[PDB]
Amino acid sequence: NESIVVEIVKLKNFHVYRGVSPIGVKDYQVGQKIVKSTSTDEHGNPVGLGNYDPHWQGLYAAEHLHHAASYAVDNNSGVPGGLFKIKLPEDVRFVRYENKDAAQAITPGRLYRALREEGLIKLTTAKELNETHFNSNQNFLTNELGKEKIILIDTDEFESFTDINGMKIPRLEFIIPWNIATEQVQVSEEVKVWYKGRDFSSLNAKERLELMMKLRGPYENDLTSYEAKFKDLIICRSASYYSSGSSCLDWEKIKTESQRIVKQIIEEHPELQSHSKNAVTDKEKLQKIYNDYAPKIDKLSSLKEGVSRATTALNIASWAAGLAETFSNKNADGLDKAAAVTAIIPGLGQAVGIANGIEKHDGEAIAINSIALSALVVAQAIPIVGEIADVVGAGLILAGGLAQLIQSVSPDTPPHVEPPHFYPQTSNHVTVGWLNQKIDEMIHAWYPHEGYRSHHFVIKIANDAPENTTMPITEIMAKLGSQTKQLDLVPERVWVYQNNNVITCTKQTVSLKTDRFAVIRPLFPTMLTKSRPIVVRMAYITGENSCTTDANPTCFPENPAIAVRVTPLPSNNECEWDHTPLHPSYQNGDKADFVRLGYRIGV
Repeated sequence: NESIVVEIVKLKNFHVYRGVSPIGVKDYQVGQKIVKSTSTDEHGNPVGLGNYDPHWQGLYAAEHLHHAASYAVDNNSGVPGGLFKIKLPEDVRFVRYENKDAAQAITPGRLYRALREEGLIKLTTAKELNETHFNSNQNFLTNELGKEKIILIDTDEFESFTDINGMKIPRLEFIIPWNIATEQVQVSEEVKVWYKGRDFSSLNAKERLELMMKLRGPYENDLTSYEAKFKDLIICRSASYYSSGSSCLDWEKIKTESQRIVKQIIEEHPELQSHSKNAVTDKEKLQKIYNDYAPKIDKLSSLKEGVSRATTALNIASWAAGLAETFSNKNADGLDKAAAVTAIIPGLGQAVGIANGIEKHDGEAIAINSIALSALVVAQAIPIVGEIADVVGAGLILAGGLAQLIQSVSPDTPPHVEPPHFYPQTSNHVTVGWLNQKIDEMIHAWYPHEGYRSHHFVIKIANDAPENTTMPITEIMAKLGSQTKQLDLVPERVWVYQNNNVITCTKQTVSLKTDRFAVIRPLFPTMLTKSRPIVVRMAYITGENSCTTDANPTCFPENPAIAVRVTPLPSNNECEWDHTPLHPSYQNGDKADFVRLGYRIGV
């Protein structure tokens, strides 16, 4: 009856993983039962309970270690916390469900009806516990499931991308009710703890940022290593069901080799040891620098003779000359390392060549050759990046950032096909659209009852964009309610996914005049390519003020929308946040910094 597929799952691996924010590290002690967080934020909202809606509160665990590691940051500041392996009880029932209703998202009443129809609800009749109890908050979904000793396995409305061959790596999330978690779930291992401080809530906003700058380095390297270990085992090992015969590359070695070669070839030629006062912006001079040292980089990179370099003198020089224009109006004392790498994404695909894909023969040498050549020439065009605080050289930050960007899009594995989308909008060669016409474009604030709401949209390179277009995805905004109990963000459920990785993001609510809105920013530079589209889940809770109590009810926020920024964030903005792209008067276009995607909110 209820278009939901329900399956009882027998697990083979009972150890799952949980990323925690700095304030939640104290709740996870190895060898102890899990502690349900009693901490609250400044508004009184719980932190670490899985949702602001009690129906969906629980211990959310990821099957894969590298997915959970992406969650282990403080939402507002991005300070990394800790990562833990936890053991699930074997005496309970694991129930995977899948919504097959394209017109309606999952609700507590729908799920419990589907579970009753399969003979899974043992303790209550339909008269004792049905939708009327959930709609009146007399009973809550996950708490009732915990008494039934049920752990939910959930894929939501978007699981993972399918590649061009038709292969889809499964993504599983465990929703463990808190009564099961605190009584039967144990912390098996402390994988890694980054936050060593005392009372994170005592820190003010300033010193939270200082802590993040100290810890973002180690956390980035651990996360990348986790994702590289998963890719090697599941996607690269030929004996794995999900292998495609790909020639996977050692991207950590590629980074260190590219950085060593750039440093050596720069420190041996004073011509390449340029300062900001004698930067080279002429395309012709930059082409000669390419052609003078490309044969030397060929030998140092062990590139086989006859194997084509994925770069050309012309494209690298135009890209570098263009970056000199945009970097020209910037100061070194206020330029972030991550901002510099994000700023080289525009134009990167036309010049580097391996951002969209790399050949399966001599690939490791081609990658080192491309990154080393690109970093060498760009270092001459924008020498200001060598003056950033704590950079040892312009060529080293450019080579390291380039290798990091290219590794993130996995050019040595098959590309991903974007899901179909609805009501698309396009700006600056970037298209966004809702994943489901009826579920995502129209949010019902009060039916079945006020509470948790989420919708998905996809980010992709536009159809008519030039080949190899790469775009920086630097910010995601979402309209919120101007008054309380209308539309508030649920940052625990905001979710960004690219390739097979979760993109770590800060989430914060900002108030400008009478407007409230969410600001979601990836913690590390994020590059959109045709091979790696991006899916975003935006999550909210509605309330008793979401709509009016009159004959023709209007609902708030009015003119709801999300917006994706596709250009580097400005270094010259007085108020840091511009609410402009969320306003319905905003015009999507060829040169717009944002692409705005509106939706509707009714009863």
